[PDB]
Amino acid sequence: EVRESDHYEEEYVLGFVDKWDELIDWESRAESEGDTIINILKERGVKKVLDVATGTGFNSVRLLQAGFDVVSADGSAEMLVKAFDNARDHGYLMRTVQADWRWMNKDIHDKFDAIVCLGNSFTHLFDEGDRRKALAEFYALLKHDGVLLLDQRNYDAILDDGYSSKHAHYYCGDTVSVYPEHVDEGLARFKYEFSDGSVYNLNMFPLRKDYTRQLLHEVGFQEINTLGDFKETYKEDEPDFFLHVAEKN
Ligand SMILES: C[S@@+](CC[C@H](N)C(=O)[O-])C[C@H]1O[C@@H](n2cnc3c(N)ncnc32)[C@H](O)[C@@H]1O
Repeated sequence: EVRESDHYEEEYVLGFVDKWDELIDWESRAESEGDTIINILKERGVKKVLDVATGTGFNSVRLLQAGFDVVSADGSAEMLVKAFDNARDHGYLMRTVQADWRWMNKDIHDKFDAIVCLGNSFTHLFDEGDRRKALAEFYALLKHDGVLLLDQRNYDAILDDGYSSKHAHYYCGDTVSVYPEHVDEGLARFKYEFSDGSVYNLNMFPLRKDYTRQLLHEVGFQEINTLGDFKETYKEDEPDFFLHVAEKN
């Protein structure tokens, strides 16, 4: 029945991350990414980190290499297998937990100095109730002085700049291009095209910057610093990403 379709959408994204990891090696990605995330955590004396969007494990492995104690959670068991084996290949024992954002402490019973939700993951929630619930679950998993690091694409530029926003964005040189095929206030569909000709189309929710900030404030975070993050190969006046640094207190 509809199990075939749900299996297809999971397999589609799994193929997407496999293609990304096939053509974009992690060392190139680590050097392109700053050490900004790591230093932010270090400056706050973070030891214990929960990654709630492990995916194939890049953020988790980077934090393990940096010396953090990391728990690697993801809603997808198949992602966590890839993440664990990638960490293994880099010489690290990952601690994987399958967990849905709407009930994060079902199987995670510890509290954390920081949570990372990176790679533009939070945009995958299309329901506002789910968005609030997810952020409340993260908030409850933080120690009193903990911090949430949560990023997203800059959807404001696409929703507002109009004709000047209808162009592709490139990552890791020219290895992948990302083109906004369709954007309205409720839905953004991007075309991802890789250097080998592979094409994937992915849906996400186009969170406005101040909306995300409003959600974070509303579930109880007391201080939110939003940083512009220029990750694309051909920089523009507007950053293509934002990084929210939300302090529980
Ligand atoms: C874009 S990937 C991020 C990968 C990694 N952070 C990186 O940048 O390399 C987003 C991940 O979040 C997970 N995810 C999406 N919705 C979720 C939910 N409701 N609960 C738990 N995980 C979810 C997906 O399984 C996927 O692995």
